[PDB]
Amino acid sequence: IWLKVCAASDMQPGTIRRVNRVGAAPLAVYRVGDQFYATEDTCTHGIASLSEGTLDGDVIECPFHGGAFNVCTGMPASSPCTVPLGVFEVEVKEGEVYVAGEKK
Amino acid sequence: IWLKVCAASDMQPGTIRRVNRVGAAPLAVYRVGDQFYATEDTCTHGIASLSEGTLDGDVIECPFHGGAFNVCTGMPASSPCTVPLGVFEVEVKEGEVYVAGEKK
Amino acid sequence: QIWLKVCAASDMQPGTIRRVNRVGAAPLAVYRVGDQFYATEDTCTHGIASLSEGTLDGDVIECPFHGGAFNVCTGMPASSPCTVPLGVFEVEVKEGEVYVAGEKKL
Amino acid sequence: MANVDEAILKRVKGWAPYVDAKLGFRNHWYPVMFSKEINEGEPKTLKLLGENLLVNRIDGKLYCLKDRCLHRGVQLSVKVECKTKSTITCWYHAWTYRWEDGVLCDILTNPTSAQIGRQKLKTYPVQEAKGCVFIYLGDGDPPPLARDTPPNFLDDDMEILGKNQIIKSNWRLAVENGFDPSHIYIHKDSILVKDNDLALPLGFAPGGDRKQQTRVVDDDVVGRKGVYDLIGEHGVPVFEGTIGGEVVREGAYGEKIVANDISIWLPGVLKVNPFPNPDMMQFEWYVPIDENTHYYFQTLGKPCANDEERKKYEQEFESKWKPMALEGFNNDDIWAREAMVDFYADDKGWVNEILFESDEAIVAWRKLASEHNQGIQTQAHVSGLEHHH
Amino acid sequence: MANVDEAILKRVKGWAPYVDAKLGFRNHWYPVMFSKEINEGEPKTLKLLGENLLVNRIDGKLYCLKDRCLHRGVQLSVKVECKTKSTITCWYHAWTYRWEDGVLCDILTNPTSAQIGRQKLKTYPVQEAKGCVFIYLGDGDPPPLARDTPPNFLDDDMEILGKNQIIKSNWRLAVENGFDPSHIYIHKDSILVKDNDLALPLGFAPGGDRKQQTRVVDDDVVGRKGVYDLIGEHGVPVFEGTIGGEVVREGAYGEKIVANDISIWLPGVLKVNPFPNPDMMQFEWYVPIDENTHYYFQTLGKPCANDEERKKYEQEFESKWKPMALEGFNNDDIWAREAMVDFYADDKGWVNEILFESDEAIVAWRKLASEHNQGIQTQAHVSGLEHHHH
Amino acid sequence: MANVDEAILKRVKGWAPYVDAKLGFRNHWYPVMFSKEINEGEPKTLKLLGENLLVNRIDGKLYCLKDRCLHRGVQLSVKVECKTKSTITCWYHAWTYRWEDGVLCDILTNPTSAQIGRQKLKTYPVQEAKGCVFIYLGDGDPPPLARDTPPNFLDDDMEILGKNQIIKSNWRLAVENGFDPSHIYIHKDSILVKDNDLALPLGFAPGGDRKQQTRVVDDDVVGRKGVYDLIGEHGVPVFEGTIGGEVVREGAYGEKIVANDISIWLPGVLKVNPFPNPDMMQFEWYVPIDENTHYYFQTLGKPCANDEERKKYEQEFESKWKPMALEGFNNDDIWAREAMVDFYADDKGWVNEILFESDEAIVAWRKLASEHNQGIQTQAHVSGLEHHH
Ligand code: FES
Ligand code: FES
Ligand code: FES
Ligand code: FES
Ligand code: FES
Ligand code: FES
Ligand SMILES: [Fe+2]
Ligand SMILES: [Fe+2]
Ligand SMILES: [Fe+2]
Repeated sequence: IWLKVCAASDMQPGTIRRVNRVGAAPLAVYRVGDQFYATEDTCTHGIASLSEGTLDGDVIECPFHGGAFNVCTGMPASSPCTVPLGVFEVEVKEGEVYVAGEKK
Repeated sequence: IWLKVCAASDMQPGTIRRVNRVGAAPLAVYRVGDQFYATEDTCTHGIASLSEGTLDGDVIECPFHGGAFNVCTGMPASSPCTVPLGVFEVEVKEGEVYVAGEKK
Repeated sequence: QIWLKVCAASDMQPGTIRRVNRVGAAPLAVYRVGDQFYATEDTCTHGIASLSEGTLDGDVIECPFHGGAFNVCTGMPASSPCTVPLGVFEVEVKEGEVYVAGEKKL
Repeated sequence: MANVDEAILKRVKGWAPYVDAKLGFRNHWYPVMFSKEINEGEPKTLKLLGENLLVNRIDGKLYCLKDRCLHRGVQLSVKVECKTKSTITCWYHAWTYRWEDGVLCDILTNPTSAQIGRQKLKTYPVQEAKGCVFIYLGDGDPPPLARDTPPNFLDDDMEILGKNQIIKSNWRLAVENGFDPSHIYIHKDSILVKDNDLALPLGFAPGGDRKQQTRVVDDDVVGRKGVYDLIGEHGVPVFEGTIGGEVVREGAYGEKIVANDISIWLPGVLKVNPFPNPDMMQFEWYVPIDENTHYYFQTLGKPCANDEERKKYEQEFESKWKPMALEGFNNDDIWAREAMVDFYADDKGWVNEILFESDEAIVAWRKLASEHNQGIQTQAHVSGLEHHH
Repeated sequence: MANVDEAILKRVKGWAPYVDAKLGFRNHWYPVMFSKEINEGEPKTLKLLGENLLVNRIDGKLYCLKDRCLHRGVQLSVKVECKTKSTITCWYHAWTYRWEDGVLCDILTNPTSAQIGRQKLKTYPVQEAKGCVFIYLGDGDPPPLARDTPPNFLDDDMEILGKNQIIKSNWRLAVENGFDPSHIYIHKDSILVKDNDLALPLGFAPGGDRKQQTRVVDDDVVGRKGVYDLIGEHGVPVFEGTIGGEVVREGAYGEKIVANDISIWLPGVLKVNPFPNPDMMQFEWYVPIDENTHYYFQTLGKPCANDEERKKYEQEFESKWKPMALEGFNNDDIWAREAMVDFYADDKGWVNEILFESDEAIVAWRKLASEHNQGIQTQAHVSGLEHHHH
Repeated sequence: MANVDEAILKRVKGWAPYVDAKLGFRNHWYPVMFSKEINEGEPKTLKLLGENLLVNRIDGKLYCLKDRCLHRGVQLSVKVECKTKSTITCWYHAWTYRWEDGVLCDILTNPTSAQIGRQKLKTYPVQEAKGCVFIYLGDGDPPPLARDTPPNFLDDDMEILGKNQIIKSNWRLAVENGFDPSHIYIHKDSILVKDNDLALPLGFAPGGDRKQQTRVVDDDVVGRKGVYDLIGEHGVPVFEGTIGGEVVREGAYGEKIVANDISIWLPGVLKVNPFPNPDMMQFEWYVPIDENTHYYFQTLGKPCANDEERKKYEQEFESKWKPMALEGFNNDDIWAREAMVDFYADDKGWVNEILFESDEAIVAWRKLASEHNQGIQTQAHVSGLEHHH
């Protein structure tokens, strides 16, 4: 069920990686420091890709209108975003990053 | 004639005390440092009670529009006030505060 | 008329301006920046103001009418609304006397 | 929140929120039209608290959606396209919304769009009562309509009839004029005074203490918040007007005693009882449309026990009360409000006004409104709330 | 007194106060109407320096009260209620004021109010002279009217006639246009030129030095402060306008010599002598109404020794002078003023204008006005002065 | 720069320059009128990018001078005085300028003035091509006109006919509407559809990835910069519009296939090909007049080899294409643009808009415009550039 995304070392701190899933909406995996988080990639306010946004701490800023989300809770951090982002649990085992197959 | 307000002890410096008089308009007693002063309680710019205002040094600020008066002279200190306030003589005999029956 | 006698170099303090009137011609302005001397037309190119009545900040003269400014060395505009460059006049000191050219450079 | 210069709000410590509420109070019910004005499947437009809204009646029930497409922000009403009974489709790119919950249920120009079912157009509760349409311009589950209506307006036997129109003045100027004890002076020559033989003083000389001049109601069985004008309980009615000791005017010495029970209630509705006749009551709202205008929603209520009395009342309303009272009496209130616009337009009147005794009623209202309103409508509510982390 | 961007004021070091005086100068007399326009017991409204005022005539004397009730700030004029000869009662809550001192003497809605006798509505001095109504828009006892009038306007024998109207431009643009030596060019086709056989150049080629271009008056015994335009004393008048050396326009070669003595005086009144005829004078004010408008108060003076001459003067004024001069000549000044509105509307024109020689007269005026005005009217004066005496 | 609140510009990181360009882009050619509209010695006034301009034809050639005297800043056009063929004299103090270079060559009111020959009124390059008058609202030597025109507009045999008018909306709203793939929905009832037997979908269901939705052109030889709308190359056109799965509207099933080649180019000109007929092309500009208005400069081009064909095309244009297409089809675009004014008027729409898939085209345009525009027109350009040493 879990999706093996990449090696933890494949991501530099403060970067975002888009994860495409055939037959499903893409996800965004964020590396904040040495921690990893995951959410749907599409901003809930439009069609922007959050993986192309700006990560400030644990808050992702959308590249389109400056809306923002806390990548840990998925809750909006800045307007105009109002709809919470879907969140996916992430697990790092033996240096490999895995993301839950289903939102939760 | 002279009316008994309170004991100098009952008032901390920088505080105000309203003096309701039977069959007459109210007065306001102010303790500036270790000196006591008195004026009409009603702001000359309207119907506000200066006793509900804020004292800064020897200047009382009206709570309704922010006008102000010098409590020693009764002269306007801040707009929109323009009409001087009525001042009443105060006397501290035996650590007790008394206010004159009529304005000086 | 090639070289016009202005004054003794000693007569000008650093950072001052002196107006040089000329019969039949427009007045000039001589500036002393440090121990060096420069000159331009006295009339601001943006209007009818007299630059010798303005304020000299280093090598930049500010017009007293609208705040426009020029670089006294090149005559080029330094601040809006000025846009037309000033004519620059060569200045030389001979025997302690300041002389300004009667014709602008170039 | 933040609608007026901070320097001004800092000065009016007694009622800063009220002075800041130029656009009205959010999270309250407001009447905007009469039930008979909106028919089945015929959407109607209106602006309330600065927001453009659309109201529709479907299967007899009213629904309200914000009249602004989520996509490019155009008003859906520019070209209404209700393609199915339960939805409305934007004329631009066909984004389709359900009247019931505002959900974006379809997009004709792209049925595969990921936005479908992931966005929602703002909706507001709508309730009809006494032939009036009330909209809860607020967020979350609404409180009972009774909280925002004066006592007795919703009484079972109370027959309500009225009129509504748009007036060019901020809503607060309207409220204050209505609750102003001394403004009665402007009505001295009203046709109603003579034609309905009303006793009407020019004003009142206050008596007792200022605390007794009004009575604030901080809570009702339904959460109502209001103020009663009690200037007449210890005051002396002034019937003769004098200048330098000489009589220059007289009040009306009619036999009918009216308006001895006046109260103002949040969000801004006045109750005058009895008026314009000893057996009637007047309830009027001053509804904020935008910072410069309001709906003057007038209603006259009379208890009716049967259909015979209701029919009779309606006849009397149309032939007498509407033209003689609602128009003949209140028309002077309209230009009075308009006359106060300039002084308060720059927000400076809130600092420079010189109040006198009868204004204790207005001050009580300003404080009550400041302490118990359910929210300050801001321009950001109109364009879209903003917060930058 | 902060009416303009501080960055702009810092730039115009020669006349900053003037640029800041968008609302006009307080503490000066200003004409607002003619005496015959205000009748006994009939209050009239008007706006001066941004303030709404009411003027009334009682027993023949004029009185001026601010047209804004102290209570809720409504204009008393919305519904005028003068219930006794000496008072006016606000139509709203009946606060009553005395015309003579503005004192709140009664309140019909509450004759027991503590405000009675304690509050006072603003009053302004009013004086009638030469059939004109002047209001002292200022505080404290007023100075003599002569201080704010041009020389000879108040001469016993000087018969004054004129017209007044509201023009859409800031008062300063009107003043500068009027005192502008080179603007004479816009009058080259005026019917007055041909119809009154005037000699009128197209412009002037200045002569002499800067100081000789004008005469700044600041030592007048009556306190008058103004500037005389002396461009014609050393200048060569232009009668043949050329382009590329080729003549494209000529001035007027009439016999009547006029307008060779022009002067501007605070608070903003122009004197043109002799005009429109060799035996007359023109006096015109540009009175501030608000930042976008002004009264164009025009008057023509002609010495008259008796009722016979005064009647003839009146007939000629009505049949010739008013139509041919005040309108036929000055109408072009009106749209000229309006044409400058946009450039100065954002205050930027005060920085970007490119002046030429004849504007020396305008600069002198700007400096005189900046140094000798009696006060800068501010929006706070209009709404209510604001301060904290610290 | 400094046209929009910095807080807003900081939010739209992907296209801030574009959002800031409320007055348009400086240093680009813009069509403002047709050649036949400006006659010899008959100066005409116009406002472009917020600047008042004067255009005149002398010996057949067009000249453009800023309509604002250097002296006291009045418009020369208030009272035009062209005393000599090569000059114009300000009606106020007679400062005279040459149309050819704007140099102040004379001053009738003072022949001795030191300003003569030392001041210069702003002039702008003007060029006539295809019967259209283009003005280069920029500084320095202008680039070839071809850089600011869509492909084929300047083709040797392309006959251009058109119409121009002033529309009340910011130019960007006009540009986006024109290039908006899904706005085709507003044209479903246009008389052109039925009257010219057009095939016209209601919208599109996109296919493929983002990169495939458009083709950004930044490698054109003449230097033109633009974007092609390729939504139809992988997308399934929508002909049956549904709500809840039920068909409520259908597209047009005409035989004529048109507008399958759509591109937008800087400074803001759209090319639709073929349209309104399989053998024609439409080129339209949305020229900035001021922050609130633009010229809707419409042109239709059709190859013509000689006079007989050109004449035939002209007759068809007047009797059919102009009324049926330019007006009958595009009139809906005009009110659509106007409908977006409010949302974007406070600059907040640039932040609050909720976009969907087809807007990928608009986004590409915003990014291209932001990166390749030749300068942002500012209010300072209008009043006079400012700089402090
Ligand atoms: S698309 Fe992300 S903030 Fe708008
Ligand atoms: S009532 Fe005191 S400042 Fe107004
Ligand atoms: S005259 Fe020097 S800046 Fe204008
Ligand atoms: S603006 Fe309503 S669907 Fe696009
Ligand atoms: S506003 Fe004039 S008496 Fe109240
Ligand atoms: S404003 Fe044009 S010559 Fe003076
Ligand atoms: Fe009333
Ligand atoms: Fe003139
Ligand atoms: Fe279209």
